[PDB]
Order: sequence, then C-alpha cells, then structure tokens
Amino acid sequence: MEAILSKMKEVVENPNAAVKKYKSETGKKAIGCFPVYCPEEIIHAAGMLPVGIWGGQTELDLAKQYFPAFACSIMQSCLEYGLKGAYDELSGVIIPGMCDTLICLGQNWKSAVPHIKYISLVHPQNRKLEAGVKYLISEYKGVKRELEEICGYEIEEAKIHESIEVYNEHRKTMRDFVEVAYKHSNTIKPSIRSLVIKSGFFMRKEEHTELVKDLIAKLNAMPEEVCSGKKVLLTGILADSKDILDILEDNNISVVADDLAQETRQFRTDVPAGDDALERLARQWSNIEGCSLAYDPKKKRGSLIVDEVKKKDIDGVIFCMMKFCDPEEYDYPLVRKDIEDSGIPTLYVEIDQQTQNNEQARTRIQTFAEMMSL
Amino acid sequence: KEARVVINDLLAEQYANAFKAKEEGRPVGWSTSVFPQELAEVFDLNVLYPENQAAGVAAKKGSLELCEIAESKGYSIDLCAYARTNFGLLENGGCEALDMPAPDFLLCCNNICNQVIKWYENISRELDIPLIMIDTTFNNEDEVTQSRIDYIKAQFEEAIKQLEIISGKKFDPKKFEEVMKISAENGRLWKYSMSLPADSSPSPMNGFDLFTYMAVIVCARGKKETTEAFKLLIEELEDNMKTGKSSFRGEEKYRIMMEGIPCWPYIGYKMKTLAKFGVNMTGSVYPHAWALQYEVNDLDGMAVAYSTMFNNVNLDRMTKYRVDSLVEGKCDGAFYHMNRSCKLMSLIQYEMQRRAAEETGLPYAGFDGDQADPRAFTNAQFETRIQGLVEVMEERKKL
Ligand SMILES: CC(C)C[C@@H](O)C(=O)SCCNC(=O)CCNC(=O)[C@H](O)C(C)(C)COP(=O)(O)OP(=O)(O)OC[C@H]1O[C@@H](n2cnc3c(N)ncnc32)[C@H](O)[C@@H]1OP(=O)(O)O
Ligand code: SF4
Ligand code: SF4
Ligand SMILES: [S]
Repeated sequence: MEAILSKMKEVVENPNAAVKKYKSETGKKAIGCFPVYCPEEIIHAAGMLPVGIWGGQTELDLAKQYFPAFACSIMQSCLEYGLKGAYDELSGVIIPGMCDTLICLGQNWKSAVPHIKYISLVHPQNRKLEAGVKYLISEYKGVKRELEEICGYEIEEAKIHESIEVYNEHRKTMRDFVEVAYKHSNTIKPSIRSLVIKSGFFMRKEEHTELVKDLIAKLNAMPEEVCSGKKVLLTGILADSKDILDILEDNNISVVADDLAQETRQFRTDVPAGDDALERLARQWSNIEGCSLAYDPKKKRGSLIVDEVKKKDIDGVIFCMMKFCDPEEYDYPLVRKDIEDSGIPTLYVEIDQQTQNNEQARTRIQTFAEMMSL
Repeated sequence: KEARVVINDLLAEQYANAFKAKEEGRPVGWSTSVFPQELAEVFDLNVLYPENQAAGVAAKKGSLELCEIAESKGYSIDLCAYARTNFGLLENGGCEALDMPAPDFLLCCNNICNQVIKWYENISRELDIPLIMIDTTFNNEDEVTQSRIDYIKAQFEEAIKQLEIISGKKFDPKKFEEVMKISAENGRLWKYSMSLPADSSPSPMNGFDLFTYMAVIVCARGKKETTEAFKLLIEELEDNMKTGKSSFRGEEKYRIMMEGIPCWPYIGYKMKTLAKFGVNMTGSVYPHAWALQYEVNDLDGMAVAYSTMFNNVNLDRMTKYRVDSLVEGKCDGAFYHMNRSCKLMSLIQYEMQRRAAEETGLPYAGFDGDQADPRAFTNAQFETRIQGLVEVMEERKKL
C-alpha cells in the first residue's frame, strides 16, 4: 500500500536527502557505485552506504568541457551532476571500466572532480578462467584498501561474508517480487515495478529487504490477477524516466519482466559460497550471463530473454536503447534476431536523458500495442 | 629495388597466402591491430586484420556501401566505422576493392579499445568460430600491476592451448623463441624508421606515408620479410635525409603533430591541402604503438609491452605521449582529429589537448571526421581549420 510505496518514493525522488540523513544518523560515509556492476558488499561490510549512480534527467553544459556530443546520455548525465557538485556528499565513487565511455569518464573524473575519490576497478573479460578470478580478487583487494583509506578503519573478512549474506537474501527477495508482480500485472503498473526496484540503490539492502517482504505480503493477500492488457519485457541499460513508464501505462501495457542493467541484472545471479570472501564476489562475475557488458562469445542474452518471455506468456520485448551506447548497439541485431526467430515481436525505443520531447516512443509504443492486437 | 614495391607486394602477399590457406583447408584468423601476433606466428597460422582491410577499403572509397549494408541490418551509425564496414563485408560475403576470406578463428585484444570485444563476440556468434581473448585491463596506475601481468601471461597460455587445437600442431618452444627475436627486431625498425622525421628538417617523408608502412608492422610483425622490408626503407629514408630530399612535395614551412587516425576516404584530399600550406607532420605517437619491446623468452616483459600500448594507459601518460611527440618532433602546432568512430580517443581529447598545449606552449586546432565513414568528414571545414592554425604558427614564427 501507499505506506511502503511512500517510503520508496521519498528516497528515489530525493537521493541526496537520504544520503545526508544516513550519514548523520550513522556517522558513517557513503560511496557512489557507478553503472552496472560494483562490489557493494565490500562497501556494506564497512558499514558505509552503497549509493547507486544512474544519471538522471538533466541538460548538458559543464560536461561539454570533457565530452563531445557522442558520449552516451547516461554518462553525460553522471558527469554533469559531478561537475555541478550533486555528488559532493559522497566520500568516493567506484567507476568500473566496463566499456570505453566508463573508462574515459574515470580518467576525466580524476581531473574534473578532484574532491571525490575515484576508485578503479576493471572486471576481466576472461571471467571464466581461474586466472580471471584471481585477477579480479586482486582488483577487489585494491578496492578494499581504497575504501579502507576512506572510512579510516579496516574492513573485516568476517563482515564481508556477513554482507554477502545480506545481499543474497536481498536478491532472492527481489526475484520473489518479480514473480509476485507478474501474478499481479494489473496492480503493479510499470511505474510501480520500477519504483520498488530502484529504491534499492538508495538505502541499506537489509532495510530494503524488509520493505519488499512486506509489500510481497500485502500482494499475496490479493487474488492472482490476469493481465487486462499486453505484457512486455524491457531490456537495456535503464527505463526509469516517468515519461516512458507513463506511455506504457496509457497503452495498458504491463511490464512483467526485464533485462535492464539498472534492475533485474543486479539481482538475478547470487554470489557463490566459499571460505574466501573476496573470492566469492569474484566468482559471481564468473556467473553473470545475458548482459551486454559480460563477455560471452555465445551471446546467450537473446536466448535467455526468450526463455523469460515464454515462462510468463509475455506478448512483446521492448529494446530500451540508451542513446549512443555501443555495447548495447552491437548486441541489438543478434539479440533481436534470436527473439523474433522464436515468434516474439520486438520494438526499438531510444532512451535519452537529455531530451524532454519524447514523442517518437509514444507513437512507436502506441503502434506496438496496436500491433500486438491480433 | 624500391622499398614501396617490396612493401606493397609483401602486403598483398599476406592476403594471397590467406586465400591459399583457405583453399587448402588451413585455418585463417582475423585479429585486432595490436594483438600478441607472436602467439599465432609460432604456429605458421595465416592471420588477417579487419582494421587494415577496412582502412584499405575506405581509401578505395568503398567503405560507404559496406557501412550502409551493416546499417540496414540494424547496426547503429554510432558504432566504430571499422566494425560497420567489417559487418558489411561479412553480410555481403566480401567486397571487390580489397577482398579477404572469412575467418575460422578470431584473435581479440582490447588494449586498443573495448569495442573490438563486442564486435568480435558478434563475428564469433555469427560464424560460430573460436574466439581467443587477450584481455589487457586498462592501466589506471602509472605502472602495470602484477595482477595484470600474471593474468595476461595466463591468457597467453590459454591462447597457446587453443591454437594447438586449431592449428593441429604442438607448441614449439624453440620456434616461439625465434619469432620473439624476429618480432623484437621489426618492432625496433618500426620505431627507428618512423621516428626519423624528428630530425632532417625537411623530413625524409610526408607524415602520411607512415600510415602506409603502418600496414606492414601490423599484419607481419613476426616475419623476416618485414625485417628486410624496413631495412630497404630505412636505407632510402636516410639517403633522402643526406640529400635534403623527401616524398613531401614543396617546402616544409610548418611541422606539426596530427592526433588520431587520418580520414582514409579523404587521405588524398588531406595530403594535397596540407602540402599547399607547407604543412607536414613530423611528430607522431604511432612510432611507439608497435615498438613492443621485451627480452627473448620473457613473458612478463611481453605482457607489459602489450598492456602499455598508449591506448591502454591513464590520461596522464597518454598526454605525455603527445607532449613528447610534439617536442621531439620540433613541432610548431598540434592538429586534432575528433574521430566520430573512436570514442576512447575522442572522449579524453579535450582535457588532453588542453594539457599538452599548456605544457608545450604550442598552439592547436581540430577538425571533425572519421577514419572510414565518409559522411563524417567535411572538406571545406578541414581547409579553414588548418589554415587557421597556419595563421597562428606563421604569426608566432616571425616574432
Ligand atoms: C593505435 C592503433 C592500433 C589503434 C586505432 O587507432 C586503430 O584502429 S588504427 C587502424 C590500423 N590500421 C592499419 O592497418 C592500416 C594501414 N592502411 C593502409 O593504407 C594499407 O596501406 C592498406 C590497407 C591499403 C594495405 O593493404 P594493401 O597494401 O594490400 O592494399 P593495396 O593498396 O596494396 O591494394 C592494391 C594492390 O593490390 C593489387 N590488386 C588488388 N585487386 C586487384 C585486381 N582485381 N586485379 C589486379 N591487381 C589487384 C594491385 O596490384 C595493387 O598493387 P600490389 O600491392 O602489388 O602493389
Ligand atoms: S556506453 Fe553503454 S555501457 Fe558504456 S557507460 Fe554508456 S550506457 Fe553504460
Ligand atoms: S577506431 Fe578506435 S574503436 Fe574503432 S577500433 Fe580502432 S581503437 Fe577500437
Ligand atoms: S551503464
């Protein structure tokens, strides 16, 4: 009910406020975690708050001194906010070099935002090789120190294991939410789903775990509802703008599954078990699949999406293409082919954080909704 | 016997041998431009370079049709032109201007950028062929961490094991040693020969010639033929230095450093334009790109060499490469290419050009373009931009 949605709303609509509250109520520091994958468990074990950074709606101005026009929208946003000081409340940020744009932002950041420590981390492409895992562990030990240099105290092996446990409980709770939202596709409008998931980037996971468990309870008490409109699966970097979410709702489209980097990709793979804490984290990266940023010559992403569509009788797949995102742009043709090959219709919509005249998506989505009608 | 003739025939011989191997049923691979070629050479494998093939097609004015083909398949114009051109070649089953056989295996190394990773995943999925990955994680620290070194050497090992299966041969430690020696020498001849411009005055060659010779150091770095090729070239360049001669038409009124790959679909036009203005490039970062030096049988050093290629080192070091190339080349200015294709190089150019100019005290200018997409370059624009730089240099020149 409003009770839970209210709390989540207040933290997503005002990320900075919550960071301030947390710091004063705990006397601990907060670290920003850049797009896609970061070892939050290390930040969490330290007692600090892992704060997800996924840009936002903003025009570009100060970013023009470091980036030309063709840098992806989301990273253009992160840099703008950075130069505007919107992240000054953080004691540091982890900018994983997952692609060229993230790599370049990390280099410019070291110069454009000297006051906010940049912690380097480059996940291995050969994530399945034992050597890949040992290398990632070293990167992680490096990440550990930097975080220790910031909070002051040492991060205990026992605490990390403890944090890994908190997060895995969070992931399975989230996956549980996915099935419950799916059973209640008319109650959980696209904007609701997004809010329930995104709010996890702005509060301690254990705290978010309880909120979602409650919501899941209220939802179970409700009868299983058959979707009145068309169901779809969203895939891409993100699709959190109220704009896009409204369009789906206006066309009575229900989102029952996603392959978004800001959402389901964050919790569909748990951290494996093991005696060595950093080793456990490193091996999760070995187990990630169906992601444009995770090395896979087989490009299983297309097939995995197909499986999700069939599992939930989804009517269509919508590619939420982040503007100028090359990793995703390379993936499009093949991932699209796998899906359409399996009888599933697809739609291409562009995600631009700098635009405020979204009309192309409206007409494309309206046409898609009408198309699925037959 | 002329160097250019031997070079062009040596280059054209790589393609022919590739088609032959294909015909006889021997595996042909496609590889990134700065991959550890020593690993396949030791197996006598025929290896072709998509980046080289694409530059060649673009020069021959035929990269548009291929990019348009890749684009009609859903590939966004945002992606690097080399990849679009290559995807068009694959879909079209080759091309006429500069054709090459399909690959049976791939060699990918992200030291130049990460786009080749995705690009190669696609080819591998498309053709269902083995993909060998040598992942050199970006160096944020001034030096290569030991973790990176062990990781790279470990991949060198994975690569070798994969290639034994592919080539059907067993790794020969003795042969791998000779390729190392051969590769090491050619790496030396490349840095030396292509560095001569920093002296002479006039330079023994037109800066653009570098990009022609760049092809040999790229596709045949571990072959003895290249050694002789560069030896003949050197002899010709030194002969020119001692006679005040050069391939660069007219007087060399200005010395500059051009940052980035040239726009192959307009290489001709770019040559003429700069010449009429007495402008020549004698400062280059590329003599270092394929230097790749290490002691024989020293996997640690080889690892470091490939990881330190200038596209994979922090901004500070990238900046130093430029500043250094400007000075040593006795340059009067810096000309920057804002390449729409290469995001890695374009997304750090602003900060980088500011720093080099504030350290060298030299003036700079830039222009928009792309190395293979003729739609991103505007002639009229290139001319007024270089003319603008010329005005500044000539202005500071005469006190
Ligand atoms: C730092 C970087 C690594 C990172 C990053 O920035 C990058 O990605 S950086 C990017 C890294 N960049 C690079 O690697 C590249 C440098 N690019 C170049 O310009 C090359 O010189 C080339 C491609 C033209 C070479 O390829 P190639 O020399 O083979 O092309 P070539 O010009 O030689 O073709 C003409 C020749 O072929 C023959 N012939 C053909 N068809 C025929 C027919 N139908 N009938 C008859 N004859 C035919 C002709 O006889 C002719 O002369 P031949 O040879 O005896 O004399
Ligand atoms: S290019 Fe794509 S993957 Fe890289 S930072 Fe941008 S949106 Fe994220
Ligand atoms: S041009 Fe830049 S992106 Fe296109 S391949 Fe060469 S380095 Fe990677
Ligand atoms: S991202």
